[PDB]
Amino acid sequence: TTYADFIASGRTGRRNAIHD
Amino acid sequence: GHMGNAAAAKKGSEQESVKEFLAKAKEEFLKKWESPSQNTAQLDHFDRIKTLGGRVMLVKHKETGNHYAMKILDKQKVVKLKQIEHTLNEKRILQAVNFPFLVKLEFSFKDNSNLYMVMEYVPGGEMFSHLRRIGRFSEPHARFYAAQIVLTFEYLHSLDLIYRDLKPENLLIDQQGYIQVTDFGFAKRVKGRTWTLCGTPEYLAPEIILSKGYNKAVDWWALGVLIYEMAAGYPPFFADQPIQIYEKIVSGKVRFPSHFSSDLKDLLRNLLQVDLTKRFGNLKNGVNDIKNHKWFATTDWIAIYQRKVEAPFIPKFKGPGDTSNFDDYEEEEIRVSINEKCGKEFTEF
Repeated sequence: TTYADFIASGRTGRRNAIHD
Repeated sequence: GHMGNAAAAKKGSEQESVKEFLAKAKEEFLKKWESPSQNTAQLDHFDRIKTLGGRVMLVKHKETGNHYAMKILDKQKVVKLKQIEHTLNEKRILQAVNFPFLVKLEFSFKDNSNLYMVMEYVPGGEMFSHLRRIGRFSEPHARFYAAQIVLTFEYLHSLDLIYRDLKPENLLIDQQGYIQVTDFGFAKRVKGRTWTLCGTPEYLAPEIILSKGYNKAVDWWALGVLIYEMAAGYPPFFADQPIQIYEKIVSGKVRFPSHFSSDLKDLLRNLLQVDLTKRFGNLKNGVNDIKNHKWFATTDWIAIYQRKVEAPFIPKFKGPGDTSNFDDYEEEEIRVSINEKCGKEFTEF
């Protein structure tokens, strides 16, 4: 499922910004 | 038509009152923008207490007992990361804006090593924590928060400010259950287009990723991402690594949980719209395409602004300087050098 894929993505915690 | 005489006149009047409000708000903003406040306190006025999330820590004002969230910036690191302009700009914005869903700058000052911004302490913690705990918000719950973001962006955009870092991590829940937007590190006053690749991967609009320039409509895309994540529990575009997230964003193929209402799906398809000639918030009717959308039909925009709507969730208030709504972070001592650092670069702070 999409939720399972979300868990597997490793991006369930706080997300950092970028600046390039 | 969709509206009888009474409803049409009421809506027309409401939209004209918005214009009147924003004209006054811009006049007030520009006075403070052009003559910013400076040096309204000093470090020995405060007790250090705990780190809440640059680094932000809880402090207590020694004379009033009031608690605040103090953002501490190391001048040397700021230079090393080419962040001088961002940190000056963030403070300049915070001291000039005024809106009920923006956390307020209460004091600012500097010393030989660091810059300090002392803001309102918002003890209910981040939306992020509450969302991950509950899984997903009901649509009425999500709508209550979304309406505050819509009004906040209507305000900011009228000032030619683009926010550029919407996400649950940057939204704090106050003691009345209302949103407080924090962190203006990537905000920029731009009247036309800008080009910087900045923000958080999941929330970037296609045109930020692509080399083309972009405008305030990237914030309305980000709102679509936020509403989707609030209602689903996960964002519409994710992957293991940012590069793959960008590929999905630029394709723009969005799929929805089966529990999303039809009204919600229609709104999100119009916010998460790759084509700028079609994206809500970017058309002739401006923000009204969003505010008048069926998903917001039950929203009393004035009552939200006046904070008269009952919130769906009130954080547990365990005391004046209680931190039980925040994560724990490693604690650093906050060092101040005997020698002034980078003085010329930070004169305006």
